[PDB]
Amino acid sequence: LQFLRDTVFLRYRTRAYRRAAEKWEVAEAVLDVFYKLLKDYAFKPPGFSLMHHLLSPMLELCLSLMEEGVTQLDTYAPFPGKKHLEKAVAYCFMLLNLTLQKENRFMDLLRESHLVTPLEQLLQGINPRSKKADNVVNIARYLCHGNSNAELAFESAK
Amino acid sequence: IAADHKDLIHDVSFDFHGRRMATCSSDQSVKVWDKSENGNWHCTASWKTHSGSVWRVTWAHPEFGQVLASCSFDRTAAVWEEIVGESHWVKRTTLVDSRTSVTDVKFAPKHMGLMLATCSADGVVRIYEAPDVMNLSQWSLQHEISCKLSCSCISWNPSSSRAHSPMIAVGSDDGKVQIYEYNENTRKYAKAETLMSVSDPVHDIAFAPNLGRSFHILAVATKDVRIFTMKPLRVTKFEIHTVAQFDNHNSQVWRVSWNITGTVLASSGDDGTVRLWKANYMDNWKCIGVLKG
Amino acid sequence: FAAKFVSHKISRTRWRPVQPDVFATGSWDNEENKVCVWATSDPKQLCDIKHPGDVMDMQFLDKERIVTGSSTGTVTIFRHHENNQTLSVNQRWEQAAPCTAIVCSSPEIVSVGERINCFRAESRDVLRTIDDADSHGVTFLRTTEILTVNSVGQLKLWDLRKQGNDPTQIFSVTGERVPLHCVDRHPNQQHVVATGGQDGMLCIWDVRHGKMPMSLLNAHEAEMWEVHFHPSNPDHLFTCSEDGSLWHWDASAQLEITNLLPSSTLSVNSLDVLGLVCGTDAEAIYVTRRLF
Amino acid sequence: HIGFSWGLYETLYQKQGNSETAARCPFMYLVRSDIYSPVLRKLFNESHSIFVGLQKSAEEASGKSRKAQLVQVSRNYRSVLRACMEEMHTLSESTRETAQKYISQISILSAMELSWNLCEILFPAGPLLILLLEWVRLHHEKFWDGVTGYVLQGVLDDLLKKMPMLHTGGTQTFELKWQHWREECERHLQNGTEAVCRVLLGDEEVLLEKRDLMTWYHFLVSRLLFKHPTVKPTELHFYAQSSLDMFLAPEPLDNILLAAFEFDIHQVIKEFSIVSSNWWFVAHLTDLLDHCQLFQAHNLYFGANMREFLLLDYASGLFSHHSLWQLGVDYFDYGREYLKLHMERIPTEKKALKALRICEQTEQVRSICKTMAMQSLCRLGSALSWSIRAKDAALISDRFLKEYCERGNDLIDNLGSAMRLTFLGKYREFHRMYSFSEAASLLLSLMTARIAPCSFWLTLLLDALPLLEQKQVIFSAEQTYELMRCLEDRMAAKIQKQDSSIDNTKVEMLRLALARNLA
Repeated sequence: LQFLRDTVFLRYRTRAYRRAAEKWEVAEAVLDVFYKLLKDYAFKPPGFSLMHHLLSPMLELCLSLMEEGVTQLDTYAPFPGKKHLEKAVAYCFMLLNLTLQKENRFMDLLRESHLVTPLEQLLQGINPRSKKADNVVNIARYLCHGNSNAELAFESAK
Repeated sequence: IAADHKDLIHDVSFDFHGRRMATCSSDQSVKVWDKSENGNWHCTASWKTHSGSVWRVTWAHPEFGQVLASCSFDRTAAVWEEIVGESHWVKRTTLVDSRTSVTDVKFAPKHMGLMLATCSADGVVRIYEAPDVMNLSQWSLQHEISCKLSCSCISWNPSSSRAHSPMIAVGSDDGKVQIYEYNENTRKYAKAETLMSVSDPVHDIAFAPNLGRSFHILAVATKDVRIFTMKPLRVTKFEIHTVAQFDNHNSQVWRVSWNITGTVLASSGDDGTVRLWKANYMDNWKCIGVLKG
Repeated sequence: FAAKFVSHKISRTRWRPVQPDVFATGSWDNEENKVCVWATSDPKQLCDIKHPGDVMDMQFLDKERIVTGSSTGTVTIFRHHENNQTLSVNQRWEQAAPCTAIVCSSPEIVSVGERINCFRAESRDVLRTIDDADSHGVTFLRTTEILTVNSVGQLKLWDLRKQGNDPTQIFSVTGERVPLHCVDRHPNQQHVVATGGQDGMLCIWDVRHGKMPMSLLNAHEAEMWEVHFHPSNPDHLFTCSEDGSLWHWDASAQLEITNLLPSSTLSVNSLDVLGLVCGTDAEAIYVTRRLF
Repeated sequence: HIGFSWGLYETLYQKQGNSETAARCPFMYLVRSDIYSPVLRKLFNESHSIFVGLQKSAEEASGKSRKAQLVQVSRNYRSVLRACMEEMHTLSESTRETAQKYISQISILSAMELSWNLCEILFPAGPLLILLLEWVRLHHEKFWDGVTGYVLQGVLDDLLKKMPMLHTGGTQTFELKWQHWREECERHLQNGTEAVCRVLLGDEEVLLEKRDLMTWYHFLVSRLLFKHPTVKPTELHFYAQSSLDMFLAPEPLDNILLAAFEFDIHQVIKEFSIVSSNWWFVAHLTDLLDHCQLFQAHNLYFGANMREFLLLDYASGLFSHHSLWQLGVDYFDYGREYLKLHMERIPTEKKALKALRICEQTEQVRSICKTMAMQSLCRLGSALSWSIRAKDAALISDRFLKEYCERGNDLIDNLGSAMRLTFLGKYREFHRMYSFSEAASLLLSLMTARIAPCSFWLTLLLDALPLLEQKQVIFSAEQTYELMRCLEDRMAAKIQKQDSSIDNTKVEMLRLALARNLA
């Protein structure tokens, strides 16, 4: 799990540098992996560590994706790119929503386990980060509203 | 650390960097010291240079290589080159020409090339050149001139050439001073002038680095210290003035030495005191301070 | 950019393996050659290494170990036991002439001279030795290939993987004007490489795309010093020159190069920046720790 | 007996001594440097940095040209110096469990900071007095003094308040109104016929008593603050400090202060010399004074000469810290040849950088570089490469001899270096190996010059002719005869079958030429 996630963020910059079509696909694969991780969500401590990993650079990456989406609405289509890009956007939307309901129960439990302190910091530091920084996601939502293509709009409103 | 010489040490000399020291004694051996980066002088090598006592030593300019010249009562001068691979120093050549015991040997300034002078009981100053830099064994005899008989010391003008002409001071016996220059294309040494008022035996003489000064300075340690100012001006083209005399040693001044810049003079004597000197704004000398032992 | 006088002309600086917060430093050119670990961030001279021998190679051999190469081409490494504040000198080799740069191929600490002595992970015997005289470029283009760059700035891909003692390839400028001071090899792809011209130029390189001189420049003043690059933003980087100078060439930006650093001082030590220094050709004392 | 040698070392020839006490036994003597200490390095380094900053700022400002900015810029530099002094003070007590050293140095630094403050004030008087009081502070009746001291630097109780009001009514005024205000307060005090109330009345006797109990400088500050805030005549104040200080009775420091009050500056310089520190800092101060020497003074012109002497003294002081040496050279411009010579004497990358800097700003340095390359050669290849490169930058013949020897006994490196006649010939030989222009170039290289193996080169040429068939050599056969004659001459100065074979090979080329002629 560590190897793939590390590769994927690096590749996304790597994907962008070479071949827009092939970078996008890698990003879509990463989004799929994230979705799988969400579905999946000693052992409890490992889960807490994973939650901590999920909650600053990773948060920024989602923001970068949102910025790409804001760029995206204006130009391209590119449906195959759009599906993968669209799918990635949907995954980003869903993970925060799916994660948040899970996260509040999850984070408190992690804190209880800590009675670990660093992971708790994620509860503290992670919470501060979440508010954002709101604008970039919001712009993407506005673009989705302008598009009126459906979907994306639900995840944006939720 | 004890020199490691059984008999008395005649001379000590620094290399160009000031990191290395050479010593010679009457035990017939030359020792070379390394100043380690850890600050202790350690001897690099010691070897039996000559059959008879070694009075003087000198280091050539580091452009030519690691060369030390030595001088003995055996009537020879030897040139040595340091071998990095080492027995540390090898004889490049021997100078047999001096018919008598030699008092001193000095390399000339670097601009001139490998050139050295020597002075002996024969009282004949000899200059040797290496005409090929590549052949460090190829030492030709450039010149021979006559002096008088007894004490001797030599000291080249260290002035860089292009700016100045070569000349050399010879101090034998005395209070009498003898000075020599080099001619245009006669290619012979002439007696431009003499240093007068020399007192007792001239134990030592040194020419000072003329860095940033038009005039030249030479100091003699007689059994009095004197400083002379030479000025060329323009047949004849020389003048001397006597800057100062100093007797606060109250005794023989054995060694006179200059700074690298020529800023500081030093003097030592039988009082067992070493005096450092500065030039005033007036160009008079003042004793900065005295070390004792 | 909080400066700090060490009163010690610095030769090395590492954002240590452990952001750029654990500073360590190696101070050459002193009467008992120096290096300090945990200094300073705040005095924190936990391992101000009393040490004979100077710093040619230098590596954080773990987050609790430190590798280095010593002045005469000797070797020097301890294990930075930061808990109990002592250590144990791991590696001490005699005659590996100094070394001219430092490379890595984990964990065989490869390097180059100005002869190659491949020590490695616990390889206290000198295993590989392709003793080829070099007339300072050293890296791992792929394990365990390398490219020796002589002081004609003359790069040549050799190896230690297969047998042999020649090089396999060679990178070269038309005129070989500068000497071997500072080349580049990209973390974006280990077959991507550049260099900095000691006139103030770049010298960008293409491995696959021919072998041409891709991009020179004319921007800096002095010899090529070293380059701060972001350890995760490959593109973000800024340029420098051998007075210790630094021109911010905003390369994640497009030529946006200005008078960057707290400038006009003497030279800078050695480079590691993540989240810092870009050490000059002459390695004097300087500091700033605000690298975000 | 004393033998002294500059590196510095002192040794003793066998003698009775002198003394020797307790004992002297040919003990190694280390003689050297005024400059010392680990922390000393920080302070010296800090001073050098400050000097560099001073050089950096003023020249740039001048480039800007005349402005008040210059008036304020000078004040800023003084403030920076004060900050440096504060840092030095901080360093000291930071000395930990330990001995006693540099405490006097820190006291001297504080005195120098006070002097710099005075100089800035000279370059307003009431503010200066307040600042002086503050500096002195940094270096019941007591409670009343505390209440007053702070104010001056910016029924009984009721009587005291009234006295304070009276004191206030004097500072506000017209100095003529203050004169009358003090008199009335004195009259009120007389009517009163409690000590605190009298102090509140002031006007102005007690302050002198307080000074007697103490300090004269403090008394003077009090006078500037509450009596009349004009500072023009210091004979009376001087007597008070002089007499009050005596009553109070560091003495040397007081004397230095008195000299400063006299205005020096030669006396102040003498005092600094007696202290002996700071030397470089003192020289910098002298330079600043020379820069300031604005007001039409012949002494100042002499003053300028004194300032020029100070820079030379600073240069003499500098010893081996490379940045400091560079700073000294910069100061000198505003030594060059000795610096490079000194570097050569020191005798690698850093040295090369220094040489480059000198070039940017020489022959001796080049010679030193040549000597280092030779030492490296003594590396057996890279030393020649480095030394050869140095020669190119400005031995070359020696390099050619080495390269030619190596090519007879690497090739790619040689080609790169070449990119001279011998090298060209080697290139031609390489071209021939690759497989006529190359062979021609090799022969032209031979006609220009000859080589000792030379025979091998001739054999290679013969092989090339065989490959070619030697149609146009014609000259070469004539050329070959000359070479044979040269060989004979060499033999006279100092394989026969092999020599015959070469002649036979030559004949073949001639035959080929004849065939070409027939064609």
